[PDB]
Amino acid sequence: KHLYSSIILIKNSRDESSSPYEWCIWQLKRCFAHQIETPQEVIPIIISVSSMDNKLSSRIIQTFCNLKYLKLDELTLKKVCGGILPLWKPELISGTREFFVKFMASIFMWSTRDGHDNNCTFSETCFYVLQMITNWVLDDKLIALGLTLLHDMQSLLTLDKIFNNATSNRFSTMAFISSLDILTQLSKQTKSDYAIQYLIVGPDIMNKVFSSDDPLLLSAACRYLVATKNKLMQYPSTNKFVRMQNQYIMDLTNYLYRNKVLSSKSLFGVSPDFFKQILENLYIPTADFKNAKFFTITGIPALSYICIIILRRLETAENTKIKFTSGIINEETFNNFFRVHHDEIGQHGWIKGVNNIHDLRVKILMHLSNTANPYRDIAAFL
Amino acid sequence: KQWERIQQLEKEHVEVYRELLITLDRLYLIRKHNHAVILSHTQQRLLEIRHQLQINLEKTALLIRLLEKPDNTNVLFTKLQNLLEESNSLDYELLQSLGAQSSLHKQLIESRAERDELMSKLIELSSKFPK
Amino acid sequence: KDVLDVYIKNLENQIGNKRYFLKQAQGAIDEITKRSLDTEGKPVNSEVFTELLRKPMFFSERADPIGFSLTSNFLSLRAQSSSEWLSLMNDQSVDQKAMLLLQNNINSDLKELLRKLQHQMTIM
Repeated sequence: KHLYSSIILIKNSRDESSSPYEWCIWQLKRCFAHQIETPQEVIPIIISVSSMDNKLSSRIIQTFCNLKYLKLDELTLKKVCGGILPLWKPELISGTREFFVKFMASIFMWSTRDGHDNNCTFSETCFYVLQMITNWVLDDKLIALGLTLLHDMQSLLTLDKIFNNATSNRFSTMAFISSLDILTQLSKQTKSDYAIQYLIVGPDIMNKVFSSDDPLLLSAACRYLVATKNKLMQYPSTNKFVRMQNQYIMDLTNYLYRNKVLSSKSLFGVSPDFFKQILENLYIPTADFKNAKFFTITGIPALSYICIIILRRLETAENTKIKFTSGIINEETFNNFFRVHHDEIGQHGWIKGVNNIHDLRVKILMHLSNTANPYRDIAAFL
Repeated sequence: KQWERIQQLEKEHVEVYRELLITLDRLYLIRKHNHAVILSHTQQRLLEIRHQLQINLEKTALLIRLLEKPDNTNVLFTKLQNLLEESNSLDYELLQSLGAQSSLHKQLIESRAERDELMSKLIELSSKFPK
Repeated sequence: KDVLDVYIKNLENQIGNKRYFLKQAQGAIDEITKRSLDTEGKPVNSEVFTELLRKPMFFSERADPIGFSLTSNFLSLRAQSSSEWLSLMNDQSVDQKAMLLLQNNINSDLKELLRKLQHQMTIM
């Protein structure tokens, strides 16, 4: 009952106009034009009959793409590209890089211009091609295609009608963390057979992402360096290509723990006199104002919200004592309140953080790390 | 009731800020040279990360002068406390969903590496089949 | 119920001021364009453009509804988009777990099929 869509295939041979191969592609040319019934119970038959039938799955891609059918429905080619695209192989090895780039540029010029609302039209197709790239890189003989399509895939994701703080919609950022952990799963794996050029994103399309506002892709960019620190130690780092991630580690450490961020050198490359001429026009004019302000934004260690929501839960589940009296910690609010305001009264009702701030970050930095729930974000010192 | 006015006037305000902070910086390069305004994607990024970083630095001029003193400002404290308590889906209900989808994909390609070689070997026991 | 009624006008004044700054600056965009219509202008060379990444522009002026502005247009859209992206990812995971059964029962039937056909091959 569910095999005679396979023995009818095996009966004569493959790779010719048999019964099912004509049928499914005629159903695809029928489903885009809205005259047939809605395809929610037709496309499961399609995704069943077109799983790994390579002589057929190399034929829907060259037909139902590149905007010639995309403007008709688009609510179902996304589902087709969720189906066939995670299961594909190339055999025209030279005629693919000149096809997916054109295809997704033609996605992008229609994705973010008309409608003016990214209602799940671009980035899921990027996530599906990015899922395909796992299937490509897992085999051999064509990873040189994969780690050449991946870099301009990331250089097409980081155009700034998608990624930044006016409107975000998140569909850039987790597609990007998939796009980076596929590379780090390539990184941790054994049997090195590639040059270093394939696996470092470079300061034009990673220095913009690392300065974002969501915590978890900053954790993914941390996970990159904490795993690509392996296998780049073997290459001689005497100024060939490893200078780029020396720059990236020596401003991430200068950003999140080593608070020397003001009078240092060009940290992202912005020549930090920009900071001396942007800090000096903002308010709350108290004394500790240079080192307090520019340390974090929306979620990691000092100036955040995730710090105090982990610290207040941390001390309400160890010693139920005097609760915290304000919002976000700093260098000055914690000092000038909980040293000269609860010196004797409320002295030993704390988490044995006997010093000031320099040990207050550590008694949550050894809480994000060991308990494996929230993130794994440990590129502070190392 | 009286928050959708805030949201729509808000989005218009952010868009006007975003456009002005680009055009008012291209005007400098107009006035400095004579005509001389093209720049490619090598140095477009260096002009763009700065306008990322400046608006991100203006972001932290609230979490030091508005959310230290725990007031009860109706428009400006309780909405910020109800709404910046959100983005609580960042952990397991969204991060390891991205793990589980790959953990499903790995089994789905493993269940095709069998079937492809299976049919490519099952061909050779059907043409060998005499008449 | 009245603090927000003042916050409305504090928003209106500064959004009008930013509109007027944008109109004046955009009217002064094409000032030195009419002197010699070239409209390509390649040299933006590094000796003078590196100066531009050292001085900002358009500071705030303490009335500041640009402060609260950036959060209620970011942390509403982030939460809303997450609560849609979970729905789409769970839909795809449900449909692929539906497909694993329907094409893992096939890999048994074909193995036991080619076993019996190899038996008929051996008996000829």
